[PDB]
Amino acid sequence: HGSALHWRAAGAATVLLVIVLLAGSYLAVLAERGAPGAQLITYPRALWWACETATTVXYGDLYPVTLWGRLVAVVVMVAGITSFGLVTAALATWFVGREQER
Amino acid sequence: HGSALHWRAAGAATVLLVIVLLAGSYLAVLAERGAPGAQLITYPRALWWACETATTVXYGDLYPVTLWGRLVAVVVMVAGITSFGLVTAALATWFVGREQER
Amino acid sequence: HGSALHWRAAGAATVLLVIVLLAGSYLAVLAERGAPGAQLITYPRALWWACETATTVXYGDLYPVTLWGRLVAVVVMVAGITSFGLVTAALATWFVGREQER
Amino acid sequence: HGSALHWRAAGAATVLLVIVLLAGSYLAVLAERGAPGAQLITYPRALWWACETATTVXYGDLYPVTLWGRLVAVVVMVAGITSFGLVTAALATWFVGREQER
Amino acid sequence: DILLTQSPAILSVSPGERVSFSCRASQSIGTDIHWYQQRTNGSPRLLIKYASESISGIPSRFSGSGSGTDFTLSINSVESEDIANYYCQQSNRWPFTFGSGTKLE
Amino acid sequence: DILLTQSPAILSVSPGERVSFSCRASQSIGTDIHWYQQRTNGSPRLLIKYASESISGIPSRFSGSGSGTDFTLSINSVESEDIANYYCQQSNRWPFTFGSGTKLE
Ligand SMILES: CCCCCCCCCO
Ligand SMILES: CCCCCCCCCO
Ligand SMILES: CCCCCCCCCO
Ligand SMILES: CCCCCCCCCO
Ligand SMILES: [K+]
Ligand SMILES: [K+]
Ligand SMILES: [K+]
Ligand SMILES: [K+]
Ligand SMILES: [K+]
Ligand SMILES: [K+]
Repeated sequence: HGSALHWRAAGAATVLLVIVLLAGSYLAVLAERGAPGAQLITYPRALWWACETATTVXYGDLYPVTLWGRLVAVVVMVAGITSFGLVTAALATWFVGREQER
Repeated sequence: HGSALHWRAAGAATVLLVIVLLAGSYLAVLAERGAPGAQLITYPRALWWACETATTVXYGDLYPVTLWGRLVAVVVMVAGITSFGLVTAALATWFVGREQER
Repeated sequence: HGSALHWRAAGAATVLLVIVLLAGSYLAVLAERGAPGAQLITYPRALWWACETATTVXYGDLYPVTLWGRLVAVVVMVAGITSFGLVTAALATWFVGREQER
Repeated sequence: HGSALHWRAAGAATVLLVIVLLAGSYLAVLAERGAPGAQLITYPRALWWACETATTVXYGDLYPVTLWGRLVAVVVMVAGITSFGLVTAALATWFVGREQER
Repeated sequence: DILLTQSPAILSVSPGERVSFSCRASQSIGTDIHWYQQRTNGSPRLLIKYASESISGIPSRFSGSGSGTDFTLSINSVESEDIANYYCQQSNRWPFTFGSGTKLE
Repeated sequence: DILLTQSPAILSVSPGERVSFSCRASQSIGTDIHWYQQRTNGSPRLLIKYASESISGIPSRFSGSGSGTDFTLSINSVESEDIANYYCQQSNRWPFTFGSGTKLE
């Protein structure tokens, strides 16, 4: 399989990001339940929270208050930012190669 | 039309982003009305919401509470992040070509 | 003046960004005063608001409620995102040239 | 030490970012205490605040209200955005070199 | 923690009328309220989830409404099998809590 | 600033019962409340931190609960050494403040 590395890694980052979103949702709820006042405690809204966290939006409607909930959050942020950054890098590599040919 | 691919795609992403902002505004209101407590329910502020969502700002003044409102939100985020990332990639390609000549 | 284009443009974007932050602060207050409930109405906190807006942070402590305040906000977001994106593009061009030599 | 410049700088940015997060946490608390109503006043949550600030997430659960707290915040934002931007630039340089070989 | 207040504790109504049970939270909880029915010596049974969403198997005369702090469970045309205790429950913040309950007469 | 109200100022209880001290904040402070014990002519001593977290050296009969604005310090089976003044303290917003105190009898 000799397809462009930048597109492979971009695909890998996307799949991995989806995994992080699902795992993040699960682990956040597991971490936040048991803490009085915590709102990140049911899976559907936890997945929504993971999405806005990975994109860095966030709104402030949901967020973790525990140590482990916040650690999970940081992993989600980094994975999200890295993934989108890897797509941008792949796009640049594409454009650069095509401009040489042009 | 043989103008640089990176500038064409950047232009295309911009036009597409504007379309997403308008469609996102329309679909969010359509999705959020019918849900008690929802604030994303009139078009002018929905477009404002779409903008901060596409830029990842978010403020928290407005956000969707429904499943379909949140799905629309995710599309807006991704389209926004991808579009700005495509501009950055185009800028890099420009700078790289110009530094070779320099 | 034949210094690298990517560093010139990056410098230009920085200076322009500072101008946008100052002008944005001024124009936001001018736009938001007269609207009942508006909080973006004194210059010092307006500049703070402009900063988190240009960086896409956002906190939600301050935001515009008027049409023209929101338009000013969008300009600040775009200028901020473009500026940081231009720095990243300049960094890439630097690294690419240095890796060829290495 | 002749390893790729883009990976060295990326590593340096990461280490520096960690330093900024720790110093930012310390300086924010030092700045915010003494201001009535300030919430950014204990170190553990201050570090959490620094993280979401450096990633531009943000939630709005915590933010500075003082001049010096906000200045510290801006440094954290810029350091965060620059660091992640430097990683993306390094990723692009990697992909570009590998696509030439491919 | 979130306090849910059900007042009055007893509702007396003529067979065929429309009845409304009241549930008030000590703070805003969106639509994160669920309703249960418990008959004499029976286990609780879910009637309405998320304030207004209906459950399969539950008679159409049962409905729910409200958002924020004030929630209502309604029965259109009360009949004999509706005689029971009615509880609300919130899932907005940990820990989940229950209301004190309203008896139907 | 944040006002913490401890009412009543005096709790009288029979030896062996469960007692509950009340602490109410003028605004939401999450779980940022801490409890202290001060005996006659003694210095205050930390009993519970962050509303519910126990401290080493403190008898297991001491517990804490609550979040938002209403907080409770509880003693399971009160004994003679528990006779003292009890204070709550918030660290959510500057400046830190103290409650007025509740005496145990
Ligand atoms: C890094 C993710 C770990 C999740 C751990 C859950 C926390 C357990 C709460 O005591
Ligand atoms: C992806 C956008 C679809 C918008 C659908 C609106 C939701 C209908 C509400 O029942
Ligand atoms: C684009 C910036 C224009 C600022 C205009 C201020 C709005 C005047 C309020 O009627
Ligand atoms: C740039 C960081 C400086 C931190 C200074 C603390 C502010 C002192 C409060 O008077
Ligand atoms: K944000
Ligand atoms: K926010
Ligand atoms: K952001
Ligand atoms: K935000
Ligand atoms: K907020
Ligand atoms: K970015």
